Amino acid sequence: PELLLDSNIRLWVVLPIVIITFFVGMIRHYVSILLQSDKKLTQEQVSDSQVLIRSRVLRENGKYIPKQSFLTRKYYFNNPEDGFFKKTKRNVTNVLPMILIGGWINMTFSGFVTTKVPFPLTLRFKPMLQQGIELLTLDASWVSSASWYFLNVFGLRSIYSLILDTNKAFKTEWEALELTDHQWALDDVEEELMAKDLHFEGM
Amino acid sequence: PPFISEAAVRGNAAVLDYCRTSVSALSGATAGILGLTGLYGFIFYLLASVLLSLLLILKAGRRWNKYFKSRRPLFTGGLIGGLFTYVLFWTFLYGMVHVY
Amino acid sequence: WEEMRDKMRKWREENSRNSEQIVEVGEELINEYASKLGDDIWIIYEQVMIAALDYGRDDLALFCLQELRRQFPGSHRVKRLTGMRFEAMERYDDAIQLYDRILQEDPTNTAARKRKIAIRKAQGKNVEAIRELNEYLEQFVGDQEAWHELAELYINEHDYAKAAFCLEELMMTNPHNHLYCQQYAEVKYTQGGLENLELSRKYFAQALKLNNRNMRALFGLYMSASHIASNPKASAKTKKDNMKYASWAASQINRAYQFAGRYSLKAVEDMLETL
Amino acid sequence: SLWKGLVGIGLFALAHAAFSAAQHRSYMRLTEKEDESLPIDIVLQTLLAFAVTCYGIVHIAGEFKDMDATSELKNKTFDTLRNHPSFYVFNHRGRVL
Amino acid sequence: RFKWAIELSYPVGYLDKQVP
Repeated sequence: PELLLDSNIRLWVVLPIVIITFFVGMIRHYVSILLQSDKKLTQEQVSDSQVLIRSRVLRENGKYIPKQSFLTRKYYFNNPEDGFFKKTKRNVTNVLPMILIGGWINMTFSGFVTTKVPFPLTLRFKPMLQQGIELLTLDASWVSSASWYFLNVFGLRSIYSLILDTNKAFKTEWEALELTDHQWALDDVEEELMAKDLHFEGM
Repeated sequence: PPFISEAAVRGNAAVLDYCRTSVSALSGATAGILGLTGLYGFIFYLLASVLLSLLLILKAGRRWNKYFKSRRPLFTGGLIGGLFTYVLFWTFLYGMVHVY
Repeated sequence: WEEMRDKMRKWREENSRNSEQIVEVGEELINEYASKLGDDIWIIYEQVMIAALDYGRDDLALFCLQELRRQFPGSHRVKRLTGMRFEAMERYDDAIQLYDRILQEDPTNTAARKRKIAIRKAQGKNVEAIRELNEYLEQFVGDQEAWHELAELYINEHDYAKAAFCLEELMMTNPHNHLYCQQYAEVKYTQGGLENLELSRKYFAQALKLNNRNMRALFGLYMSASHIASNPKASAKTKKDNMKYASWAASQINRAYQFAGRYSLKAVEDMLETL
Repeated sequence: SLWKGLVGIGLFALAHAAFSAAQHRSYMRLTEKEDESLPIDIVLQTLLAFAVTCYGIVHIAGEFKDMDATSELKNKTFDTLRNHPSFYVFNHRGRVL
Repeated sequence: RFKWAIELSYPVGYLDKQVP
């Protein structure tokens, strides 16, 4: 902390770029909201997805119901040529407005020093952290503005959160549903229930 | 337990992150105030993070497993995203108090 | 004071149609507080309109609907609300033209179909409503409300066998609520047949393990077992295990009514002992 | 909502510490000592501010919830479940009134 | 003797065939 720097630097070059990046990271969110579209694609695809999800949940938790019923639907889905799967046949935006602005800055706020980082850095990285200076004697903790900008960028990622084919798919479902066990899995609940007591104390 | 709401889960995760990504910044500003450089600063982060975990355990009375199945998120949690923020507040306060 | 807002929200969330309190609190909150509330009143209008239709007034309906019109000119939901207004005053074909129009300009829009069906059912006809609803379900699966309405309709037509298929489709997913298993057990017990009562006791149980304070499931288990203990078609072991099922359930009911008592105990004990 | 005031008090005190320490630093660079450490008082002040602030922010951060679904089904009955709002019909007794 | 004994008496994916 051996140097004495103009306070006008603090005022007019530091706070501007702890602000700008914050408001730009907000605007990016709001504009992304305003940008995204949404198709009205088709009745066919939506229906097909819905039934595929019915199949998924069948394979997942089809083990709380009578066995014959599970097997009945499994047959309605797998039965040769009746089974449903055997009859139906058919970054950049992030990075770039952040890399274009660092350039503007380093073209604008160039010929001076900004601040100090309290952990010692490596020397080879000097010529790109200062970028205006012609001392080639300072330690590299004394940086230019661009580094402050990028540091702010990476540091304010986590503080916006706090303030805010068809046929093959069908056949794969069919194949993954062929191998399936009912496993009814309800066949001791009676005893388990009447094992210790009934539990209710909120009346 | 067998049947999970899967919404309360994300709520709990969020109310963790809202503590963690704040306390990180706070400790950073603190370190930049009572200026200490290099290694010791990093130590402070770990120490603060540890203290944070303990408070959570004291807010989740009796380890109660109805909220979480395992205490790992309390210790590990979101710990890298806390780092850059600690760094930034450290640097801000150092550059704002000792240099100027 | 804002509690009124949250109560209205509650009634919106867990559908609680009573349309007596609602209209009161609405007309209270439809006033200057509107500008205080901020960009949230519109739902409150869509909610007060229907309860008002339910109360008989029909005068507040057009005020709410015309506010909605002036804010959202080219909407579809307010069109549905106009269809509702029509069918309350018994213009059916007009409403059908309306719904077929806003399905004609938007095929993948459900509410129009689900109002056409309410119309078809309000006439008195059921049998065509059911096939219409199935032709809908033939496309828009994952429509749980529809499955439950279909189950209710099959019940009231005295076909208790396919309602159970719907309840299977409906408690396979979301298998964490007692009510569905309980209603399945009631279906089966009503359907008769030992092969079904064996399931009725099972599901009246599983629907109890989950909540462990329900009462209908308890009497259901007691009655299913007590009736198993007289049907002379099962091996002794069946009857001897159902006897203990029923007796333990009786003990638990005794506990419950004991908690309650702080004259009923007399009648319930009679019911207990008489078998 | 006293915990909010608690947090604002922690913040204010911390800022006071930062101001005191900046001016002390100026004293240092002015008397060209650059040998001594910070007075204890500032340190204690900032540290207690930190601890208090964390203890309050944990409270105001929110509230945990169970991850067992049926917890929120304990209080519920058919009357809510049965309504099916998208299948309503009004040709009933109420229209009398 | 149960005095009050009462006896009251196409959907996609529904068949009655006792399929194994």
